[PDB]
Amino acid sequence: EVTQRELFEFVLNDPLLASSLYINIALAGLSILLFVFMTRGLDDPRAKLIAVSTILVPVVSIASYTGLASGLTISVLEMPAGHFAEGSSVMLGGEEVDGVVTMWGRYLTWALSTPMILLALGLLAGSNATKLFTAITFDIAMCVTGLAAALTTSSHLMRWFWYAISCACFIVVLYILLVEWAQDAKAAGTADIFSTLKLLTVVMWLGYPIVWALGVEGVAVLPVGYTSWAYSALDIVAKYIFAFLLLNYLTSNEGVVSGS
Amino acid sequence: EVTQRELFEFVLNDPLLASSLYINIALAGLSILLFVFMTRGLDDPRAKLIAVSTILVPVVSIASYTGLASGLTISVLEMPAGHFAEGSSVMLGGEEVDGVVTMWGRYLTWALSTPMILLALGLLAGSNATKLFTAITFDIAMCVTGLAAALTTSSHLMRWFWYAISCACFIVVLYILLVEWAQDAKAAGTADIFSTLKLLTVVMWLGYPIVWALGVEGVAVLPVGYTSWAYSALDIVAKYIFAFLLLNYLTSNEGVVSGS
Amino acid sequence: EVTQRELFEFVLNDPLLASSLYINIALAGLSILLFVFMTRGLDDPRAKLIAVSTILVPVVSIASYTGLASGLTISVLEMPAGHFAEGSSVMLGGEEVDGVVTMWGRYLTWALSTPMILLALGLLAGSNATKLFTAITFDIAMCVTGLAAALTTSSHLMRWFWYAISCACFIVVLYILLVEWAQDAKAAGTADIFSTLKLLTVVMWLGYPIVWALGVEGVAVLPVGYTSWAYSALDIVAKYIFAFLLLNYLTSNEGVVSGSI
Ligand SMILES: CCCCCCCCCO[C@@H]1O[C@H](CO)[C@@H](O)[C@H](O)[C@H]1O
Ligand SMILES: CCCCCCCCCO[C@@H]1O[C@H](CO)[C@@H](O)[C@H](O)[C@H]1O
Ligand SMILES: CCCCCCCCCO[C@@H]1O[C@H](CO)[C@@H](O)[C@H](O)[C@H]1O
Ligand SMILES: CCCCCCCCCO[C@@H]1O[C@H](CO)[C@@H](O)[C@H](O)[C@H]1O
Ligand SMILES: *C/C=C(C)/C=C/C=C(C)/C=C/C1=C(C)CCCC1(C)C
Ligand SMILES: *C/C=C(C)/C=C/C=C(C)/C=C/C1=C(C)CCCC1(C)C
Ligand SMILES: *C/C=C(C)/C=C/C=C(C)/C=C/C1=C(C)CCCC1(C)C
Repeated sequence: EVTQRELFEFVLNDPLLASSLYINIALAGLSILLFVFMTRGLDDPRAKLIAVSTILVPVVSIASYTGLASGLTISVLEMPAGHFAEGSSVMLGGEEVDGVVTMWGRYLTWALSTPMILLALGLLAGSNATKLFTAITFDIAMCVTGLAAALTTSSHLMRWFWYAISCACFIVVLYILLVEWAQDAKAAGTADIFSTLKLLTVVMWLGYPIVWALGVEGVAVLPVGYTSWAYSALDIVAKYIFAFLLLNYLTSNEGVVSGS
Repeated sequence: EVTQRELFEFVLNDPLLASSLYINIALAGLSILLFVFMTRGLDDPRAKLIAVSTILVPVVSIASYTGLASGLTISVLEMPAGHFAEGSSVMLGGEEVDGVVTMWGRYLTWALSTPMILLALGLLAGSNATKLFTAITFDIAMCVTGLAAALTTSSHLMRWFWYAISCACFIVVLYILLVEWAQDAKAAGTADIFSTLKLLTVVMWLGYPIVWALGVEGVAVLPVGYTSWAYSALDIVAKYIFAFLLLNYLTSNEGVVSGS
Repeated sequence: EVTQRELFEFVLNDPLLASSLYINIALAGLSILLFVFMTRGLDDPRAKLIAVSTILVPVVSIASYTGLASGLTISVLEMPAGHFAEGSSVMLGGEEVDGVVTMWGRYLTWALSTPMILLALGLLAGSNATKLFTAITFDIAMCVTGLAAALTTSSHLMRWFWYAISCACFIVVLYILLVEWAQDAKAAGTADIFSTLKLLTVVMWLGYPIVWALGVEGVAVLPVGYTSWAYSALDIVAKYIFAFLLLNYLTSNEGVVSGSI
């Protein structure tokens, strides 16, 4: 029975963990201010939709990272027989506790933020509703199944079956980004900025399942602290700079996206 | 350790607490039967959409209040060091239990009912998709971060940080109600009814973050039973009477709200 | 003190229970491959929306059934006084545990998939946004209040009160399916197929609250393993075959539903 307080103190006293988390909370807040200021000029409703959708990314990120830092969305789980992190221990409170400190809260960051990124990119590319619906539903399925994998402690094999379903959903999102929206952006007159954001999104997103497989959730070659910093670095690019690049464009081309 | 039945019994056997819960269950139930009856004559689809979104308010309310009354959405939390309610006891059942009875279920009632209130009001004001999206998203963020605040026990200051984040989201919603949709109602031809509903909402909505701060979750000047009734009083106005007013107007201005 | 592993193992070792779960994981997966293959030639965006909504049904189902088989969305609950399943035991890990193995994960399978079934049927019927919004919101309310009913252990009466609220939400869905969309399909040119799929849906959907009342969650004439197969059988028809029938039509009549999103 680990308390939220003990997990909160655990993040603290842990150099890599505390920094990877609190640094994103600060970068998330600064992004919001920068983005709100960068977009005060917008007037086109559609251009503003792309703007707000994008601003929600760091908004979800600051709130979600606070969920982790606070200890609210953190748990200690025991990995099943065969798992490379099975048998691990953690010092919480005044005793050694079996298990791994699991930052499941990240999956909430992803479930709520990724759809916004997709909504922004889809609108930017001039996507019809079918593709937006397809990309977003499967993106959500990808995040939720990823969370289920991280939460499964009954069977090592089951954790990886979850991982495989999540990857299949990932592929659907990738196909829309790489093939469908790439084409739609041409008709939208945003093919250039879309290619840039598209490349950045694909490379960064491909990084998450890699970190998962290598971190404590996977084969654990990366300690709980390094797994967290890997994710945090990826978020900075996939979220904060991605958002800046998109907004930097929008604010100079409000006329191009001003449609229906 | 505390069972659901023990919380269910705690609510009963306590006139204040129970009355603030079972009364809203009955009032909600009656409001549904009344709202459905009231709108049975509607024929326009857009008008019908506003009525259903409004009818969902008391639907979500009766379900959520049942969640609280049954003990399903209630928990016992120990406040952090420095919290005005630290070191409290409850006596769940017949044993003295440390902590405070936390009715976190109210937040779900809010995260699900407020978007419906906003959707109805936005449509009534002739709002475009951009503003509805902005209003609803930040509103949900408001409710979720508010829930996170109540559920945080690791730090006293963390709770207020959540509270601060939620207030920021609250201001975004308020701005759209007061400034944005105020102008939209004009062109939509519902400027006069929106005024009454706008005021009512902004005044009633301001009561929640105030009650929070004064109740057990906040500085704790109001006992658990008084906070409950404070919220229930607010729910009765911001939901039932507010919904009756909106519906009464809608049924009288179906033609106007339909557009063409 | 019941762990996810103990529940995972309880399912395994229980022939009825393991089969009701793993068979659907397999049929859901085969359904997805079959459905993606069937709809490969679609081009119209409205036709494709109907296809994706339908395909999402077995996608949700495979994930959620894995949730159940893994033990992630299963818990042990003790029924309230007067409940026909009160005082039951389950034997987990090694000792006897009071309560009933509660597969609440099924409600998540429902709350996420039923909306897709409705979206697909609504579009097939040429429904306007109002009825679609009304059908989907009350359907979700139906699934959520149902989950609350199963999760309620404090009062036997409260359990059935949640059940009644859920039924009322169900009546809204049924009304839209039987009265509203039945007429819209005529104007959409999809009466024949819609009426068929609507009827198949209504009959199967009616099966769920009946199983709930007869199963371990209700009067318990059906033990845990049997209530599970009752639900798994309903799912096979209401999801996999229903979706297969709907896609069979879609892929031979793209032009009829082509219209515009
Ligand atoms: C309109 C829906 C409102 C639901 C009202 C439910 C109230 C039922 C209370 O029942 C009683 O609860 C006590 C405490 O658990 C038991 O000791 C007692 O034996 C049982 O009879
Ligand atoms: C389609 C989804 C595929 C998942 C199939 C899950 C079945 C794997 C069961 O594994 C076995 O479970 C036993 C009891 O827990 C262990 O004693 C044993 O060592 C382990 O190997
Ligand atoms: C068409 C659906 C009909 C639903 C009928 C539900 C009735 C369930 C009543 O339960 C009983 O209520 C008593 C008084 O509250 C408790 O003392 C007792 O312990 C409890 O078991
Ligand atoms: C649609 C399905 C119909 C729901 C039927 C549920 C009613 C359950 C009745 O149970 C009985 O209630 C008595 C109190 O009233 C208890 O004294 C008795 O021990 C208990 O067995
Ligand atoms: C702000 C967060 C972003 C952009 C997150 C992106 C996350 C993914 C692309 C995650 C994908 C995963 C899989 C495909 C497999 C299983 C594990 C996950 C959840 C890490
Ligand atoms: C039916 C329910 C209604 C109209 C609820 C409204 C709720 C609010 C305006 C809540 C606001 C809050 C904050 C601004 C700060 C933190 C705590 C909350 C959640 C009480
Ligand atoms: C894929 C799943 C399907 C088609 C599920 C359908 C479920 C229902 C129609 C459930 C209805 C219920 C009630 C009306 C009352 C309370 C209990 C439920 C949840 C079983």
